[PDB]
Amino acid sequence: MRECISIHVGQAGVQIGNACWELYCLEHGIQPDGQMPDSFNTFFSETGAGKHVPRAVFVDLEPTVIDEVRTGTYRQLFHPEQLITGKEDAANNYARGHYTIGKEIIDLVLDRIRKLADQCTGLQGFLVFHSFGGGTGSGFTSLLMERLSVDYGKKSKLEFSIYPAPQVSTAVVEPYNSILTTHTTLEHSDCAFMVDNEAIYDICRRNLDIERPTYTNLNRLISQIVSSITASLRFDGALNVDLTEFQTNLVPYPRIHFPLATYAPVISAEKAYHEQLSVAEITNACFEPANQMVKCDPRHGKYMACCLLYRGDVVPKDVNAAIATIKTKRSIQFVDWCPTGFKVGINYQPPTVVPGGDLAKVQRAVCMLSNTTAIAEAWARLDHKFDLMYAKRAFVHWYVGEGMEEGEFSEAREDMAALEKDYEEVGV
Amino acid sequence: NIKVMCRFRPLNESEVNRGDKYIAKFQGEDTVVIASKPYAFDRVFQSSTSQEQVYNDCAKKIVKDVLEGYNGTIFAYGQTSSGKTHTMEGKLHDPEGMGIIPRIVQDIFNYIYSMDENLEFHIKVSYFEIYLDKIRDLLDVSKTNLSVHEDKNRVPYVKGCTERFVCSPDEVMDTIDEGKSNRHVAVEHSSRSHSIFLINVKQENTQTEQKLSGKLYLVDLAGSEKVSKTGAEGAVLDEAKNINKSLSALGNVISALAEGSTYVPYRDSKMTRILQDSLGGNCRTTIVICCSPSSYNESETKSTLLFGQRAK
Amino acid sequence: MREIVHIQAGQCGNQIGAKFWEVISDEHGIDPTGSYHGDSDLQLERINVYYNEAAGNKYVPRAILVDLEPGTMDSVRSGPFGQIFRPDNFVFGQSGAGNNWAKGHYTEGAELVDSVLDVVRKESESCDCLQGFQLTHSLGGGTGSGMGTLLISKIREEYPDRIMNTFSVVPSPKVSDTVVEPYNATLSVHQLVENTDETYCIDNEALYDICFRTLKLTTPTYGDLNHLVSATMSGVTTCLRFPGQLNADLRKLAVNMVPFPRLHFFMPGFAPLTSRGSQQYRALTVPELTQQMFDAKNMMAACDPRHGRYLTVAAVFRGRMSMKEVDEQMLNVQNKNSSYFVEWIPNNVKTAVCDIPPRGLKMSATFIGNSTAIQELFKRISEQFTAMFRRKAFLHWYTGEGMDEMEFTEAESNMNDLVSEYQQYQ
Ligand SMILES: CC(=O)O[C@H]1C(=O)[C@@]2(C)[C@H]([C@H](OC(=O)c3ccccc3)[C@]3(O)C[C@H](OC(=O)[C@H](O)[C@@H](NC(=O)c4ccccc4)c4ccccc4)C(C)=C1C3(C)C)[C@]1(OC(C)=O)CO[C@@H]1C[C@@H]2O
Ligand SMILES: Nc1nc2c(ncn2[C@@H]2O[C@H](COP(=O)(O)OP(=O)(O)OP(=O)(O)O)[C@@H](O)[C@H]2O)c(=O)[nH]1
Ligand SMILES: Nc1nc2c(ncn2[C@@H]2O[C@H](COP(=O)(O)OP(=O)(O)O)[C@@H](O)[C@H]2O)c(=O)[nH]1
Ligand SMILES: Nc1ncnc2c1ncn2[C@@H]1O[C@H](COP(=O)(O)OP(=O)(O)O)[C@@H](O)[C@H]1O
Ligand SMILES: [Mg+2]
Repeated sequence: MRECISIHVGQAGVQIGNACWELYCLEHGIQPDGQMPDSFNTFFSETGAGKHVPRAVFVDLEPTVIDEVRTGTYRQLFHPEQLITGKEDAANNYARGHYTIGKEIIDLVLDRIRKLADQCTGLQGFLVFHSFGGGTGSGFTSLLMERLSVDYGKKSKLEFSIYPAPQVSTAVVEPYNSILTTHTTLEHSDCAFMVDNEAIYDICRRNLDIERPTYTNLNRLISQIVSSITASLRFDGALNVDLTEFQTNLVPYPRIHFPLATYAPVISAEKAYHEQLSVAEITNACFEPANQMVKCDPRHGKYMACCLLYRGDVVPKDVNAAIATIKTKRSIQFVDWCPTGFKVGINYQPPTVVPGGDLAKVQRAVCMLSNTTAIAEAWARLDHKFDLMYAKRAFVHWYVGEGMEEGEFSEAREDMAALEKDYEEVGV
Repeated sequence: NIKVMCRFRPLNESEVNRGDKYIAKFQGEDTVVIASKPYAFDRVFQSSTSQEQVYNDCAKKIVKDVLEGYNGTIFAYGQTSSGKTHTMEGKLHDPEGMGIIPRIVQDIFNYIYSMDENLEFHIKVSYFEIYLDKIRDLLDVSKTNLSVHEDKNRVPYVKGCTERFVCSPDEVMDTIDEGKSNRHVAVEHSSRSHSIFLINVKQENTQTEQKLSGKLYLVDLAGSEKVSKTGAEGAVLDEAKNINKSLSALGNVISALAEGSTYVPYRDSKMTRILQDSLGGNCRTTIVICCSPSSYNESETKSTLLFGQRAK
Repeated sequence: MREIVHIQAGQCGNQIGAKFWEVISDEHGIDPTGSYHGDSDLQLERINVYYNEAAGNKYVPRAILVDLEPGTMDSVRSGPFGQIFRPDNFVFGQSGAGNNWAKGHYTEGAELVDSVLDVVRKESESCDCLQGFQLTHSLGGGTGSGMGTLLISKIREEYPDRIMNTFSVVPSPKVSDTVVEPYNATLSVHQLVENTDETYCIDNEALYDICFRTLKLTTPTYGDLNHLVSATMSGVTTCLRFPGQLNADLRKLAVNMVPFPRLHFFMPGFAPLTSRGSQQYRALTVPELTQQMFDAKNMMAACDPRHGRYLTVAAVFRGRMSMKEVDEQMLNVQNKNSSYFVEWIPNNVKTAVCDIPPRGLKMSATFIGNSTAIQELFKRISEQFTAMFRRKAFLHWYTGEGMDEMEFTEAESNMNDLVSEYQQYQ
């Protein structure tokens, strides 16, 4: 069988998981109490009396959001030992989430992960949701990833992270945490997907015609992306592609594994009509520079490999026609050493509409995952922010006050510079 | 001005059989490169350098300035089994392998033996350590929570610290031994606390009726420890946190002094507060960092080199 | 689960704390008798932060009141909310401080600090996981300044890894009631700059000006000032007891707001603030709150933010609101006023949003600022201290309790060094 394990660490990860599990329960027809009135074994497991239990682990060092989960509308779904909670939060400190407070619940979460893995026959990989910038999402994720790499090793690990925006920001010590966690994520992960809140805000403003978006809409969009990725494992259709095929068609070199995602068509109910929304139109809209979920225009770079994941009513002839039209264009530039850089996947299961949502019931949707050389601009901006704040050594005494030396910052900066250099040199 | 000196030690017999290899590469006499990354300093010593060269090139001018009524300060930072004790104390009587402190007392005493008869000298010695940000007295175990104040000339000092006179190098060595016999040492001989040693020399001309006071400071900096790679619990974790914070504060103070900033954060930690008189202005200070070139100790060597480079 | 121990020292501290406890009890829905008469589960969900359980559904505050005179104690005990405190938590002497820092800190406070520390220790051992300590006092008085400083030193010795935040009322230039205020203020700052994690500076002149201009009050009294201070105190720590989209702890605020260890002096704020008969003509949205918060006539410290630049600004929103609006407002505030913010720190503003507004409001926001304009306050205090110290005026009272001039000299040097630190980044 084909199963995956989901880990949500930090507040952002927990809320993304709330949205994702609501979406999964809606898709597979499972009520919040776990009773449904074989396409579900991927994310759930039976108990012998009709109850279905998710394969998820919720971890946070602060008891606030998890307590909201335990008393919410999905209180009867999760196993009470999966929701794990500490005493005091990381307070936006990498060291506190790494060691000082980390070595109090790490054994518990490792035991829970072992218990979930011992009950699954054909494990496919892990799905980690966290946010860069926070103490927990940058420090506790590193420790857990290191332990999993030591223990399991050969199993794939996919990450879905929130990257700091160019201008919009929330904390003041975000660059430090982001630099440390992106130093950690190059050694242990396998395919890291990054998004930022500003691009999704702009997408909601222009496409969805909503002027005051909140976190719920962003979480719903990310959940739709993840569901589109996992639909191939869950359902059936022509040209199905699983995780290992994704990685062997998307990652040319070992360290070039940082794609950026895009979804289409994100349309409202008022614009659901009055529009054709054929295969060609949806495919073309995905290459626009204003629909990317990362603040970086693809025009200032070259693509390497892109995988198209159609779902709904799609015929391969239309896909080939759209691919030819995309290839004949000039503003979209591929590298010379990749004569064929398209991976096509189709599924028969149309997207599902959540009640009280901003999306419309469409007959077909696409999800393109491509890794271009235009992803280094965000890293350059964040590194410039980091060095500007680190020249004066501000907010440093908080980090060294938890047993963390001063060499880690320089080492992580060197690693990020090396990664940017690798991307630039492979682009040419 | 601030001077940084780096010393390297040879591969001993107890570790040569394991097949370790050198990592350090030398260019000229002021650059040492590890993994194709330069680290420029004021002077880099090699394995063959004896103790006499180190003393003549690192501490002689500071000793000379003290005897004329100025102030000096010598630090010492390194990891365990990196050469710290060999370059600081060593064998206490060998005329070739003795450390820096025996040569310091020898030079400071050979001048008192040769300066006329109309000058009167006194020697004062103090020995206090910093542990968990609380000053203790190594020469009097009764005192445990001493404090720091300022006199009229806003020149800081330590209140209540034991101060005894000496008359010969034997007395200085004996009080050094007695003080060291009470310092905090973990389970091979790793120090868990910073140590400060003061040698006060004051002179009064009987004829000219002019008074000159001079202070020499010897500081043994404890080693920074990366907690994530060890597994510290309880008291060890607190000691590591305090050591790291104090070293970071000292580095910040030295960097601010070197860069010529208008404001120098002298009041961020106890150690920089005490040495406020003998750090800036017309004061000469030198820092000696001891490193190990074996591949088994690359990470700690890099950390020590980075701490040295932070000063600049 | 992240409990807070509350200590009130002196008359001003006691009255501010009484108003604060009335406000908190109203927010959580607790009758003066100590019972629960609320209407929501979120009120009782996190009640252990400020209250202790008792037999038969009763809640007692974790508050300790200390004074050297029995007047404020039985003035508080006769108030509307005097039946709520534990009678064993009252600790007092008989001989007053007499507006003498030396007396309260050396002679009569040393004969009472043991009992206060005993009750503090007893209160702090019933907590599952401590978070920090709260102190309310006034720097210009005798018992408040000295007693609070001594308690702070003792607690920082006993508990060295806990948050310590104090809400200290600062002497004002054009409003004064004591002739020896600068001495007390300097001797208190000399210790607050060392033994505190984050202190909030408040003065009566700014509160009077707010009441006169913004609220259009005719005859303000001390009740309104205490009420404003209590409102900002309650708004500081709203994320420790209510859910929200973004949660910020006290240690989170300390990490984000304090670049270097000494610079931990803040000027609080609040919004919205309007007058009766003028609320129907104003729309309440995020832009209005943002505009009001960053106004020079809304801070509770008698300093002009225009004569300086901010280092870090923390804005805690309460209510239902969009995150994009908050982010865009906090970005365009810095973009429009780039000359009022430090250039080498990107994103000077931190946003925390909670979804439980205060009763009777749709939206509320608290403002915490760390600006270099706070230097002029210490400048005035040091100038007055120098004026009164050359002639040794009113000095034999302090030296008559066991002090020395060296304490005054060291305190002045420390305050001057703090002023030099704040000016450097301008
Ligand atoms: C019809 C209506 O909306 O009336 C408002 C009101 O008119 C105004 C003017 C209120 C009013 O406040 C004052 O006039 C005031 C008096 C003394 C000190 C400070 C303020 C109000 O009294 C105060 C009251 O505040 C609350 O209810 C909050 O929960 C507040 N509560 C208390 O301070 C409190 C008072 C008495 C007993 C127990 C609690 C609070 C604020 C922060 C944290 C916790 C609680 C409100 C909204 C109003 C009135 C009633 C007129 C204002 O104050 C507050 C704190 O909201 C003054 O400027 C604001 C803007 C409000 O719109
Ligand atoms: N999409 C989304 N992003 C969020 C959400 N909450 C916070 N973020 C982002 O996450 C970053 C802040 O990190 P958090 O996840 O809140 O912090 P944390 O991981 O809980 O760590 P601590 O609270 O410090 O222990 C900022 O960039 C926020 O914009 C959310 O609910 N949804
Ligand atoms: N807000 C407020 N301030 C007060 C109150 N009582 C005194 N003050 C101020 O506190 C300072 C005097 O100190 P005080 O507390 O009375 O002296 P103490 O009793 O010895 O601590 C002056 O600046 C007063 O304006 C009060 O009830 N409320
Ligand atoms: N520069 C050097 N040249 C030769 N031998 C050295 C040198 N530095 C140290 N050693 C050798 O190292 C041994 C122990 O080093 P030590 O000073 O005890 O380090 P630590 O005190 O940190 O344990 C000594 O026996 C000494 O012979
Ligand atoms: Mg959190």
